[PDB]
Amino acid sequence: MQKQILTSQKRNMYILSRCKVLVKNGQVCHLHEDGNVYTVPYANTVFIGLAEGTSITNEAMSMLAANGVIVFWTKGGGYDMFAADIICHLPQADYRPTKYMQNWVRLWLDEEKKLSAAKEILKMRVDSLSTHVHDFGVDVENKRVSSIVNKFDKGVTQATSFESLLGHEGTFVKSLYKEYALEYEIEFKRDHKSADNYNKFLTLGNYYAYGIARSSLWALGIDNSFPLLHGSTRRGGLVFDVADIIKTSIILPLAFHAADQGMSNTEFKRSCVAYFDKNDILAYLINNIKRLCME
Amino acid sequence: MQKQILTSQKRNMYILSRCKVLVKNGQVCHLHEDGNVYTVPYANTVFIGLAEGTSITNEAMSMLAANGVIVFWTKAADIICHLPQADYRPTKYMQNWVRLWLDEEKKLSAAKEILKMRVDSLSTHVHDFGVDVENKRVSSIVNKFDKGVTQATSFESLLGHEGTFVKSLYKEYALEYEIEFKRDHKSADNYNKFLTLGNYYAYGIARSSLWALGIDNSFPLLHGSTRRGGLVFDVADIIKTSIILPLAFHAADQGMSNTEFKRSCVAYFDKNDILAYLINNIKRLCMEN
Amino acid sequence: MQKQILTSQKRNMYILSRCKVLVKNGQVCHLHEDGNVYTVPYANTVFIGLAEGTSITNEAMSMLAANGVIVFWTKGGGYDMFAADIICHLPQADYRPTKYMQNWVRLWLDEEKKLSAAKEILKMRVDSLSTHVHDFGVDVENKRVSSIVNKFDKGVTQATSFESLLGHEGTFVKSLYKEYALEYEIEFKRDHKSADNYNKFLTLGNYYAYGIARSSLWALGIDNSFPLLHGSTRRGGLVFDVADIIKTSIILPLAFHAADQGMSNTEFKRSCVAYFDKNDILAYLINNIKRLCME
Amino acid sequence: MQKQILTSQKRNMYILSRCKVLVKNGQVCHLHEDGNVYTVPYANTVFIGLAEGTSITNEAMSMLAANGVIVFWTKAADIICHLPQADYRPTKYMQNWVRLWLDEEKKLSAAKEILKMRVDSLSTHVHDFGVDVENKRVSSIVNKFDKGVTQATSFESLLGHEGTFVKSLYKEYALEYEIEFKRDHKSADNYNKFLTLGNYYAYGIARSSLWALGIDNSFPLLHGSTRRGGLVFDVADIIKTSIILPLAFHAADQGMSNTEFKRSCVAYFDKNDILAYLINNIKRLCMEN
Amino acid sequence: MFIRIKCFSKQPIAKKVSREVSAYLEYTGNNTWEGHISGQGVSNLQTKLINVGKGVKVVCNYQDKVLFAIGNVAMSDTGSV
Amino acid sequence: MFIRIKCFSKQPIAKKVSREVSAYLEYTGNNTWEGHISGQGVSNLQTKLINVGKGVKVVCNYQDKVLFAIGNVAMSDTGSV
DNA sequence: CAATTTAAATAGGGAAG
DNA sequence: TTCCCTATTTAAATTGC
Repeated sequence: MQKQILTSQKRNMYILSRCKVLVKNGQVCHLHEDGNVYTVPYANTVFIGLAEGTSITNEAMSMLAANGVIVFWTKGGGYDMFAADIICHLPQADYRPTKYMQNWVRLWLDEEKKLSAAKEILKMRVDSLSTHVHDFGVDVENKRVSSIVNKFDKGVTQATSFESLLGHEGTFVKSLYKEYALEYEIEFKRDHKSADNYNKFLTLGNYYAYGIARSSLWALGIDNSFPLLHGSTRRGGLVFDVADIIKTSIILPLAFHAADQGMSNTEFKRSCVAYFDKNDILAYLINNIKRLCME
Repeated sequence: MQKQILTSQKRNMYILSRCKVLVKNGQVCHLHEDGNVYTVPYANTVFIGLAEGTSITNEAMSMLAANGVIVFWTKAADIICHLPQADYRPTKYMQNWVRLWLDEEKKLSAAKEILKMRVDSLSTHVHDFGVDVENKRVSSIVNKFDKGVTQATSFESLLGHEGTFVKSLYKEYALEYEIEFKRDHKSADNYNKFLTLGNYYAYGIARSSLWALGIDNSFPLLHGSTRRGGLVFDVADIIKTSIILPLAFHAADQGMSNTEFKRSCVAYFDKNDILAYLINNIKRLCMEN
Repeated sequence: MQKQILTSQKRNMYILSRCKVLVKNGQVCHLHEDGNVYTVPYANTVFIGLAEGTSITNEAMSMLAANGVIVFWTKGGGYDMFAADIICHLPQADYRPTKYMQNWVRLWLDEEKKLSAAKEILKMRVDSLSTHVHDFGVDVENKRVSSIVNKFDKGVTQATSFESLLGHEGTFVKSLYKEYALEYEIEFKRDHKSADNYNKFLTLGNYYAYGIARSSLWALGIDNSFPLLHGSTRRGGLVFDVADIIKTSIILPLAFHAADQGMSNTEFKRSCVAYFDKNDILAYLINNIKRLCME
Repeated sequence: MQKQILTSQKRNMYILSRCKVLVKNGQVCHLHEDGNVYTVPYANTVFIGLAEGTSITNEAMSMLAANGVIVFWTKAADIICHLPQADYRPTKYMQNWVRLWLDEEKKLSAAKEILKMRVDSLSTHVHDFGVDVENKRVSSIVNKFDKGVTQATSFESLLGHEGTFVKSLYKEYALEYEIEFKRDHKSADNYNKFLTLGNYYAYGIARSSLWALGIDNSFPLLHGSTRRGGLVFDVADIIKTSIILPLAFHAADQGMSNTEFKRSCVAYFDKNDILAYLINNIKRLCMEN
Repeated sequence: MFIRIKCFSKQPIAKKVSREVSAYLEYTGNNTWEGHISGQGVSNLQTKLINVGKGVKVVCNYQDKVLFAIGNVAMSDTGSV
Repeated sequence: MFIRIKCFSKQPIAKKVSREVSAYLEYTGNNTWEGHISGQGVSNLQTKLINVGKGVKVVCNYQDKVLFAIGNVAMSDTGSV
């Protein structure tokens, strides 16, 4: 079924599940496998995504790209993309990198603004932990959690170098892993190659975190290779640098409580897309990158 | 495990028309309107540039984008190409690409290199007969394109620099090989429909040079009124003036069909490693820093 | 089945048809398609011929090359040659040339006894007509046949030019065709391009007589490339020379009777082969060449 | 029907072991394995030689010997061949060759002109390796035997004088390719087996150079007491000691099986057109007057 | 000249094109004939496969070439089926 | 670089070989894949052909010379069955 | 020597998810 | 797409010749 997901102010990102897409009566429509045909709105829709089970005709492609809709392709749930043209201001008359690209490369090429943007994205990591509250896992308002939050805030506000910020992020992730592990009372140590259910579940949640991060950066049309925390040679470091907002506050409690129950990966995917829609986190990352770029 | 060939190691291509790029036993098959399925070489395809009547399946789009074969729509002002995005591209090349696009003095040099790569494709891909490659009528047009792209004072200055080169090449090919077809998109014949499914094949070897090696189509080398379409159209114009229009003119002069022109374009891109040249040429300008 | 042909003094040309020749108990034997194996004599054999269905092996060929025989392949009737080895003095001790072209092209490289050999070979064409008789068709002892023998004897004797010889041969061919045609109460002229039964039986008989030429020259080591009457550029002119000894004598009434009584081509080949084996025509051609050779 | 494609551009050559050569569906064949029937291209086949446990029936012979394709047999030594005869081969070559060949001075001249052609066989075919074109020993020995056939006192003076050449090239190629094998027809090692099976390539090329152009072989050159077989070994040894001996020492040195050795000589025949060379090479001796 | 015949026709006409191209080439993969040949032999094949009768479907490939293509049911554009 | 793959295997292994090689070469007819792969591409194609396992019947061809061959029953000088 | 069978045998199809 | 037909093209084998 079709899904509405907020980007900035209107539900302009459409997720189109199992169907066939074609031109009907001189306008772009789509036909599900149950026999029900739906058209599209055009002023409502700016972004249209396609999931497993779809095919779009070229006439519909040209009519969508003719007067101001940009199509994209994605995995199941709409929160990991693999094929997309990249965003312009108006996709027909002009072709240039966006003003989000413009202010983002201004803050990337300015070293003081580079460090200020790094401090601000860790400050939004603070605000993501303080904002996204969950009934499971640790409580963000207790003594230990908020003490580690205050220690991180002192760490970012008193740091100058990039490696100091990386060390603060490192003790943040090990500390948060320790208290989340203490919440369900099993000892853990982080390693990517651990083939247990808990670590593979956390890497799956991390995968959908980089998917929602990539959908956020494509939603502003900004690329994937201008990181703030990781180095310039890190493979897709900007995707991790926007995803670690969500790994430390959303992916860790969801994946950790769901692998406490140990249910299936496909239903975890469905629940992750459901929480991504209900919390409306993609628009929160657009709000984050908009307040970084506009300063 | 399964390291796979790079986009600089992919030589097959396709510009499918009246097709249906579906999933057939894991192979991305472009099933045309006759009733047969052309199994495209998905890992070795630069692209599968769709035309009118083509429906690209979602799992087929997944197998195309995962193997770095960025499908595109051809039917240029409005030609949207779905570049591959899940497989993360070269971050060292892409980070220095914006640093060579945001600085206007560096953006001018990057645009000059990306538009003078067309002169480097008429001398590397030397499979051009009839109008030759040193006949001083097509080589003169390539030299004039290089002279126009050498300055490249702004992205809006030489925005339509490839358009004049394509017009000169299409005029010289017709004046040499006994024709009078001009630059048109709806002049239905064996000539103007040859360099409209041949330039789509030139965008076939351009969407694999910006989905694995190069940065993106958003930051283009040419921007302006007559520079709409993206940097894929600025990577196709390197191969359009050397491997698309000369093959189309040779097929029109020899009386070949559109399918023979498509096979000639795919074989000339495979033998000269034109897709590999585009993939290793985008990395030269991007990863120069 | 083994079928014999005499060449000089002893019956030695065994023809094998439809058999598997292989090594039985360290000796060359042939297993026919009926299931019976028969051996081949060795000291009685210098030529050995393989008709259709005949397969020989390599160890058998090794013994046959080790102890003194020459083997050849042959077509229908076991007589028409297509694939052969060649005749030497002795294939094991010294591989020296057979003396028949020694005598013959010694007498050919000088013009005078070359012309003597030409008039002698038209003399044995005359002897082929006068010697060999049939129970049907034109009797060789009537007034017209004896008249054209006397005219041809005169026309061979006085002349010294080969143009007169080939004109006499063409006059003989046309005249004998006219008398053979009026014996069968029809009017006819020879044409290779006509596809009637009479002309095609003549052409098939001419091809089979070309076969008797090539076989009788292979039995002495003389080769098919050395004409006496036709020119040096004519391919296989010696074959058309030696066949013209018989093409007016035995092939002509057999083919004319086969065309008159209307049998098929294969049984006409069988009747020609029966006449060739019963009245030792190959051996008479060997005797002809041997008296033309030693002078 | 057809022009019956000329033997000087025939392009295949075969030795078979443990088979039953026959016609299946109008096609002369192999039976190398138990049920593995192959196909012989009689319009490209130079020759079919047959090892132990082999046989060819008459339908294969009649289909085969219609355009100049021989059969000889393996078990140097005594070999009876089968040249095509029903095809009336051109006469001028053999007329002029018997015209020289009766006269023992002109027969000696024919022997000295076909025996000097070892150097020509090493001259038009140069792509070798190891000892290559010259190891400063093979050029010397072929030069002294070129002078030895340049003198040419009598036929029985050179009856086994070429045998010294073949044995000195057997023990000249072995001082650099390390083995101490000797000439034996029953030795089970790789060197003798390969160098014996290559004589059955040389014999086929020689007898098919004689079958098509016109010479019936057994009227011999280099006759005597040891060189048994006729003019075929006077033409087979042209490519034996110059062409098949280096490839035989290669294949016995690298130590691969017989089939890929035969592939190497098939390719060396095909890319250099060696029976083409042997057709217009003896025509310069036959047609010469 | 190494040329390469690939036939696509049927059951009965494939036997005749087998008998008239394996005379000139050598069968390797399932229908893929290959082998060394002359251009005079190429013209001879073109003659005897005009004279084979209607219903043949054969394309020759001398390396990367489309030298003669007699008969066609469906070739899927750029060098495929 | 111009290589050519023929598959002689049996089902369902032949469909797997079709999936592996059809990602790298376009299909011509009766199992003779044909086209252009770089040498590292042929090397990793050999690697996934090894990772297919037993039962693979593939002979490659670089012009006339066999570039590689994985799995065989009988393949003489000619290459016929 | 080709006269034809029988299948070894694949995309080519429908579903499906 | 994995999957299962399922018409097919297809051989090489039979098999006279």
